Amino acid sequence: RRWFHPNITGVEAENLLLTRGVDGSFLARPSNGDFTLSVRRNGAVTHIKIQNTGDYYDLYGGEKFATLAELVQYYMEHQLIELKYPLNCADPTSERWFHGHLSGKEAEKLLTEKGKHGSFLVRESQSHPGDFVLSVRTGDDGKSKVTHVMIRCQELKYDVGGGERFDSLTDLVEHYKKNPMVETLGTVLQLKQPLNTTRINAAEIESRVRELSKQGFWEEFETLQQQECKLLYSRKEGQRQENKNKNRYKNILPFDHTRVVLHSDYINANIIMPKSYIATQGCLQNTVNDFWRMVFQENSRVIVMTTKEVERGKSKCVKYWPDEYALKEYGVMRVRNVKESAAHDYTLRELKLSKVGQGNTERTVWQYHFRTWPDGVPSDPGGVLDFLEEVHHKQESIMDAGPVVVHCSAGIGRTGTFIVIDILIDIIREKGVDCDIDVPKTIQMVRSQRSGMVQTEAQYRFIYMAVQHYIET
Ligand SMILES: C[C@@H]1OCC2(CCN(c3nn4ccc(-c5cccc(Cl)c5Cl)c4c(=O)n3C)CC2)[C@H]1N
Repeated sequence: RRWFHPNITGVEAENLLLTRGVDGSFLARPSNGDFTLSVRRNGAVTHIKIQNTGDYYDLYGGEKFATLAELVQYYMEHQLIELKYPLNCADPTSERWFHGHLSGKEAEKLLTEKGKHGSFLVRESQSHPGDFVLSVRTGDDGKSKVTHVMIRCQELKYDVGGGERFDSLTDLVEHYKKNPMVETLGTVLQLKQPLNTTRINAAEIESRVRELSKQGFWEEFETLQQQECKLLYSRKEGQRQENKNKNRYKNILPFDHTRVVLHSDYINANIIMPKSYIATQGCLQNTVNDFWRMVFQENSRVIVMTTKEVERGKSKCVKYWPDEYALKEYGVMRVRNVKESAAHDYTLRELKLSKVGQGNTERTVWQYHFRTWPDGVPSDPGGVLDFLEEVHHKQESIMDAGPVVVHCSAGIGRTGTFIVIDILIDIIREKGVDCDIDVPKTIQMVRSQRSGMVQTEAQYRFIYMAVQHYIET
């Protein structure tokens, strides 16, 4: 994902494409959640705007995508003008192993307290300015050790004192991950995993929120984004001709290996397993019956709607339930709206779902429709937390209840935010504040089951704020 330049300006982008790029070279850069796709063509540099308010990436005049990597992969194969040569960035800021300003004793303390065999980091050198240090832990009292390797910078190239000279710290790390250094007496300096400094004890959430607010939220979030290229899983079923009109957006698709299979078998939906979840899109008129088939088949008893039916005049979640006290059939599924109850932040609809001709199949489905999410993110997490707390208790009170359905819009943004908050709060509810939480890792685990779960930095920070607020109360 080297084609994304985090700290690049617009003038710097045009200069990079014109001096170190050729026609068809491209890069992406932040703006502000506005983004810019700068492409070189016919000796010129055209700029294309990409907007993400929290639901999806919207390319001006293009299509809508779940991740910039999926956007770039799409146009490097299909419709825009020409994306041929990604211009790679040498900035290590977004790497999981780069820590820039970091003391050598603090780095030894980190690797000792939180590291394992093969855990490593790269930092700016304590003494010799402009150089870097690669600190790596190895071993299984005295059974393990921390080894430091000086990384010199000479003529914009990097080396470990001998051998190849690398154009960037990343090339050096990748090289020495595949060909690890061997010490004199046999010790192999294997670079297995970056040091996990994002996993924190739950009681220390407020301290970390203070550090990240000094921002640090941005640096951690774009480090999470840099790894999305590892989540380009297969999405073939949602591209077949018969399933194109079942997707709200043609290029926001469910991963084949986690999608819900209807027993046609397609719906834009994925099972999220950390209580499990079904993350899906807002209904279309032609998928309402498939939605209810899914709810019935998976034995789901709770539904979370993340958006209003309409926001800013645009349909975000098509109505798929009957009016209060009414009864309606959706294909072979029959649904009665038994009762609606109005809270401040949401509406609760008690629905009874059954298959036609089989009254024995009847079950109650509790529909929780959140309605006070702004047209960015909420400034107070209390409403969302109280909402999820009630949702969790309803789910826990129903024996053998299936996965919780969370949906609306494209089903990746607010949907991923609610689900990740619910996963994290679930750990603290059962195990108290004396437990480990890891917000980036939890999101990456969920993004490997549906594309682009959690869309924006504002949602990423809101997840932290929600977890902090829950732990305080
Ligand atoms: C400003 C410095 O540069 C960035 C910086 C590097 C260290 N760091 C960090 N950020 N981060 C974001 C997501 C993930 C992640 C975790 C588990 C699995 C996967 Cl797949 C991922 Cl992507 C990680 C991660 O592991 N670390 C260690 C904090 C931010 C700063 N020191």
